[PDB]
Amino acid sequence: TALNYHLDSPDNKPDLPWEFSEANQSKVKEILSYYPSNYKQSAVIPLLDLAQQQNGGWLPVSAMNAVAKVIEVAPIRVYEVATFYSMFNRAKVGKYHLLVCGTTPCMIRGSRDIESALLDHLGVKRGEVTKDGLFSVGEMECMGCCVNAPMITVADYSNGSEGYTYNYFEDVTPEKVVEIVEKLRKGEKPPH
Amino acid sequence: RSKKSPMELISEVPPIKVDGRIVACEGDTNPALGHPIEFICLDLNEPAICKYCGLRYVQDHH
Amino acid sequence: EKTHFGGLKDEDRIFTNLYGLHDPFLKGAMKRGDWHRTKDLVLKGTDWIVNEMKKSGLRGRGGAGFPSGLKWSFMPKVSDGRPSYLVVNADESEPGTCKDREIMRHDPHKLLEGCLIAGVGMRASAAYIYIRGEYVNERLNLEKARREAYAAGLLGKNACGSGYDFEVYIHFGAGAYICGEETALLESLEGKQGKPRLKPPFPANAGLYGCPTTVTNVETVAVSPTILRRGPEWFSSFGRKNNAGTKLFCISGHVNKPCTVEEEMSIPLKELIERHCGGVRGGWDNLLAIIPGGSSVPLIPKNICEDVLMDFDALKAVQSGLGTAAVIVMDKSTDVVDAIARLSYFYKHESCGQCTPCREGTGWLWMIMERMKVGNAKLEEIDMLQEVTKQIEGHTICALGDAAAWPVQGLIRHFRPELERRIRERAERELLQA
Amino acid sequence: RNPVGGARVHFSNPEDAIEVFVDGYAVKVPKGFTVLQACEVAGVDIPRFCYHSRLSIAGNCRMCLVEVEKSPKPVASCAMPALPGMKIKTDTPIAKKAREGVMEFLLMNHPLDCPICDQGGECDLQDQSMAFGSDRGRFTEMKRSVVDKNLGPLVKTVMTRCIQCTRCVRFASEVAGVQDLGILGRGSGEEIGTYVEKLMTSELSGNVIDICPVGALTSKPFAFKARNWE
Amino acid sequence: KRGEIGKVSGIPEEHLSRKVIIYSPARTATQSGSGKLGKWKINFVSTLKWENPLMGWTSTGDPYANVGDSALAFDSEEAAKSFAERHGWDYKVKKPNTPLLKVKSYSDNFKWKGNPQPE
Amino acid sequence: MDNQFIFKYSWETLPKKWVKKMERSEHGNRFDTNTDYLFQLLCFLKLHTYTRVQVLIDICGVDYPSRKRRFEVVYNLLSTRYNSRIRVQTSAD
Ligand SMILES: Cc1cc2nc3c(=O)[nH]c(=O)nc-3n(C[C@H](O)[C@H](O)[C@H](O)COP(=O)(O)O)c2cc1C
Ligand code: SF4
Ligand code: SF4
Ligand code: SF4
Ligand code: FES
Ligand code: FES
Ligand SMILES: [Zn+2]
Repeated sequence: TALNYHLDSPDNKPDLPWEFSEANQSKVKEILSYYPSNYKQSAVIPLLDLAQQQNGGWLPVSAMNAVAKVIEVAPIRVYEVATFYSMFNRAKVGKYHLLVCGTTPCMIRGSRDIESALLDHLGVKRGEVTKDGLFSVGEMECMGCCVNAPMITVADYSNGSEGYTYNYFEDVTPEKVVEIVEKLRKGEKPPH
Repeated sequence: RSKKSPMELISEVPPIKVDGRIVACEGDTNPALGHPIEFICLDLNEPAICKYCGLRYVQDHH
Repeated sequence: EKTHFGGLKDEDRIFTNLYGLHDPFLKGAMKRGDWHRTKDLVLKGTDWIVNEMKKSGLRGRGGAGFPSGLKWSFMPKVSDGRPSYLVVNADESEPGTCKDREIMRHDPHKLLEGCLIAGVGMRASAAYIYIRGEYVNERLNLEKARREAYAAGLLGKNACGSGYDFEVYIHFGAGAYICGEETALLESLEGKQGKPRLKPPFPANAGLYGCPTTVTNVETVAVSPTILRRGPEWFSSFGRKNNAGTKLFCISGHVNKPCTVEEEMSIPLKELIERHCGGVRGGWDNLLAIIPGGSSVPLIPKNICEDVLMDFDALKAVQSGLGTAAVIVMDKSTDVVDAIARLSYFYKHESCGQCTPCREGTGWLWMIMERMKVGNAKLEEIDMLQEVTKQIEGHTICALGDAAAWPVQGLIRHFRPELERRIRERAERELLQA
Repeated sequence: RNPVGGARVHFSNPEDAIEVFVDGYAVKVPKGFTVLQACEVAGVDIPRFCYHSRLSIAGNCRMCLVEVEKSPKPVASCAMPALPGMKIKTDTPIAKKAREGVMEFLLMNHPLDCPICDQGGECDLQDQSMAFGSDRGRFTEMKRSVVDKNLGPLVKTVMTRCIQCTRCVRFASEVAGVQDLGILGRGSGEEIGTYVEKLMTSELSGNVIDICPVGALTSKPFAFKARNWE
Repeated sequence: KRGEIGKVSGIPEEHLSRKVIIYSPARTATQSGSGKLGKWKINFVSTLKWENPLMGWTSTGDPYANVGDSALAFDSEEAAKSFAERHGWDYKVKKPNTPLLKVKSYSDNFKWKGNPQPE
Repeated sequence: MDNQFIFKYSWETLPKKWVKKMERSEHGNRFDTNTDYLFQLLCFLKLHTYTRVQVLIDICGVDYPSRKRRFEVVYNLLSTRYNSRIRVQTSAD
């Protein structure tokens, strides 16, 4: 469910107040320091990624306005950036965002086999969170030489901007992927 | 009956149920005897009204 | 030699620690020959570096093929108030290629040295490295290496003990293939959508922040320091005329134990396939097809992949150039139409939809080839596909449109009879069942 | 020849006037004056969809392509600056097949709602399609569609019939002075809108009606009232 | 002045004293093409057009309601002026407004935007 | 006779002062002459042996309200014997 319009929802609406955390404020200043003062708009990508990490994996309309105020641009110029790049979710995602098999360098080896197991182990369609806001399934892009056709990808949004982690796992198996899901259920992380 | 103008007569037809993001409306079942084909993106929760016929299409799923 | 340009001695390789057998931080790089009296290397001035790069004949990697000396010489010699920048295209998109993430995972200090050398050879006040968004661990490791170099006085004000100043910043994308383009890179780094700009305003005159800049591949700058230290003449020995050097090959596909070794430039394809990465699965007898380099180039069939040299010009004469140098072989056990259809879908997915021919033409290509994947099309649709690809090619803003038209043309030119076979057999089935 | 539309060329520097061959007829134009403007001076009218003389130059829609003797690829005449001694070619098979090829792509996803388009009689898309286009039509598969989002009481929008020429975006960003309209999305399926419920609240906000070539943005008070010919 | 041709034209004499306007119609804003420019027309002001009180049809009593539009187009201002002068009409020439071509460059989109000086 | 043969012969045979303007095309051979030489030109075309124009098809008229000679009368002619069609037009006021 990838849309280019809001249709204000009680979960995300412009009137809600969104502010950067005090720990993240130093990171915000460090990010802004990397570019000239007049060209503050350049920090839009790092600022948006940091805001997505802090919230818990999704980017509401209020965070976009907060970033726009931080870099002092019109909020539409941040909506365009957020919509263009396939890394800002803009839709609520559980603490963990599972990513599913990739493109044709990998689909030659049989990428599209491991897709249904993740869905029916949790009983949620793609882009839909489980009953509790922990797991979700989305699409990914291969990093490069994808020799192991079944790969999975996780994003640690549970801790927030501090414990954020983006790991890629190779040689995934239908029972192995269930093992990783169960391992992430309790809280401990799998080895990559 | 003739007391019902098409304005208030086309609104009594229930919206069509269809799966998918878009649907093609041709008017009559024969394409040559209908209107030009009109693909409408029925993504909003309100039914999407064809501009030629006035028929309303809504998404059964979700 | 000249009779065969195949095989390194494992001591002439310049990308040591490529397999991650040792520490990639400052200590390991220092013990491996990095930051070796670089102040002496940079004190000869900008002109000497440019002349040495011109002498070495270092063809620009990343698929461009433009000589690095000519590209570096394009930067202005005098600063008219506008400082000059340097952007390293570390965005390793176009999957099937994993050389850049391996370079930045194991040799970050080599990249920092290369960018500093480039910023000495081009009058750049600061340099930006644009890491692909998916490379989070790689970005963190390279940030740690960058701050290690900063703590050692290797960067910042008074870099390497000389009067030259260099600031190296880190920028990361958010998952867009088009961001890897030369200009969409600058557009994204400027804080807006990554959509390429028109060419006549060249980056040498108006690039990053409206200031002159030069975009070079991370692989091309990583070999910059070792070329100067080991000597430009040594580098020119590996390969053939005007296109000599060493190229990284990310072999993959239907082969056993695919390697990512670095070898000579004009490596024969047969030797490369059958020497390092075992052999093609099922033996060389099947060898249905092979893509030399990245997927943005036309396909080469079985007949003409023999006795072919993995050079820019040698491959270009075959109407299939060399891009990122990551071959994908296909055995006869798999069909070629499905792979090209999925490739066309990938190109449709990542197109930034700016100019009309790429925004609509890629979708049309995907639709037509999805239709013919099951053969549900007329026989004349092949000429229609050829005309559509011709219309797309050459009328776009950037080279992604050509990069999406080329695979279809390659499939049509070399593997046409499969299309007629599928269409005819589906027609026979249709007439047989009512 | 005389300039098309009676356009006046202001030579701020009499010494600097590069001479170019638009189609074999040499004309003199000052520094700048991108290839499109040079042809405009020489009385040659070139198709255009994204180029407005009042806004910033953008290179999309690839419709003003021409052929230059020293150019491998056809160049975007609306963006490439003039250079001394160019041999431009407009009525050439390359520069023509370019135009039909581009306009086929423009029309492949356009909706079939001409009889109900409020800009039926004055649409640049169909007027140029009649002249600079192929009559056959090849596309047969399913087109795309975009839902219509309300903005303003006086700007009726049907974004299904919107070629992404970004002319409205540039107008709102530069001339109007209020940044509410932008381009959203990537690839085939990018939309243009405010991304929120806001409406265009600007004093000179009704000029997006005329500046948009196709009938995507049309005035709401004049909805279906009359055709241009009457 | 010099209404001899007007006298011999045979048209009702009361229509020889009409005030007319001579102009070149400008390019429409809704279109970008300039294929309808450079042609001059005489504009008889056919203001009076009431509404038929049977079906709402637009009635008129002015013989010159659409002459200047449907026909009678001149290739130059001098021809139209001479025509109105020959037919003895009190013409009033309105000069057209022409666009002024200015130096426009693609690179002007991407300016240095100065130096981040304190302010 | 062939259309180009009429062109060549008539242009060579005719007195030079009679024809101000003359045109050759597939649409039709045209002789634009002055207003006072029209009678003489028609008489020559009617009686000459090679160009025996015996029947006059029609006398047309075109109004050009943008030139000094506003009207233009067109004489369509036909040579039954030689199976040719010539057109003579002049300017009026
Ligand atoms: C659509 C497109 C995508 C590209 N992606 C990459 C990329 O991911 N990595 C890369 O190094 N070059 C990529 N390039 C080539 C760039 O132009 C190149 O990075 C830049 O020109 C520097 O080339 P050089 O190393 O020869 O100097 C891409 C080019 C195009 C047209
Ligand atoms: S060709 Fe495709 S990728 Fe390149 S600018 Fe145009 S739309 Fe974008
Ligand atoms: S915008 Fe033009 S082409 Fe499109 S429907 Fe309206 S009149 Fe037809
Ligand atoms: S809405 Fe109109 S002006 Fe804006 S991009 Fe679409 S066609 Fe162009
Ligand atoms: S992209 Fe999925 S296996 Fe590589
Ligand atoms: S009008 Fe020039 S590229 Fe669109
Ligand atoms: Zn309908």
